[PDB]
Amino acid sequence: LYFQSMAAPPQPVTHLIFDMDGLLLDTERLYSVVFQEICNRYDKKYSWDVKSLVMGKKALEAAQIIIDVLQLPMSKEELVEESQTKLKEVFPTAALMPGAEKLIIHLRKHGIPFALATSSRSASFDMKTSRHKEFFSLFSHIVLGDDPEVQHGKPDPDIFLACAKRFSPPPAMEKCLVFEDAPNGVEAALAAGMQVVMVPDGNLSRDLTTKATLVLNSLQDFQPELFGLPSYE
Ligand SMILES: [Cl-]
Ligand SMILES: [Cl-]
Ligand SMILES: [Cl-]
Ligand SMILES: [Cl-]
Ligand SMILES: [K+]
Repeated sequence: LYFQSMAAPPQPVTHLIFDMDGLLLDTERLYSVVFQEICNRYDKKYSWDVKSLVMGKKALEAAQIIIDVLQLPMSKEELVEESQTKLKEVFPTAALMPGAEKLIIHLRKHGIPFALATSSRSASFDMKTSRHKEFFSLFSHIVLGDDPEVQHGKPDPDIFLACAKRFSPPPAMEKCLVFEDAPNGVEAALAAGMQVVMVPDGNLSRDLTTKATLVLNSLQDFQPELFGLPSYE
């Protein structure tokens, strides 16, 4: 097992937090399919560079940027309406990412506590997980993007602080390990005082991956013994 990089020596952890979108489920592929279908109509390419400019943006804000840079003729409100309508139809087809099932089973076997955090709210969470209820029931608890204790989204640490505090009994933040795909979540994890494993899209510039404790090509390359957890049998 090979890593792409390490920012700092791994410290032992007791509790794990997984971001859902992009890391556990292939939702980024679904966004790209849908935006690409729309852009096709205008002979425009929803490219990696364009995606990168709307990473971490709310839907209206992302829509306005796509419209500007691709010179699309619709309003941001119309693009949001169309894309969210199509995403509602494709979300339930979300697939678990490579290595996710293996790692969760391993954590359950060894009684390692783990939980789920996500920027998605209820409606999208329910659609995206609709065919994976058994897998999602394995997590200790789930914190959604609309959670009462989350005042601010990523890159603010709130989502991961709330997630750590919901464990009974709660650990020290420093004993928690976050799994993320996106730079906004890496920054949030670090600002929460936690270590972070990043599994970024292979197109993401390496300059945006430099802060994460550990960067991997796939969750399949995760070696739990680097953070003081039991190694795979
Ligand atoms: Cl692309
Ligand atoms: Cl939004
Ligand atoms: Cl949402
Ligand atoms: Cl916010
Ligand atoms: K994410």
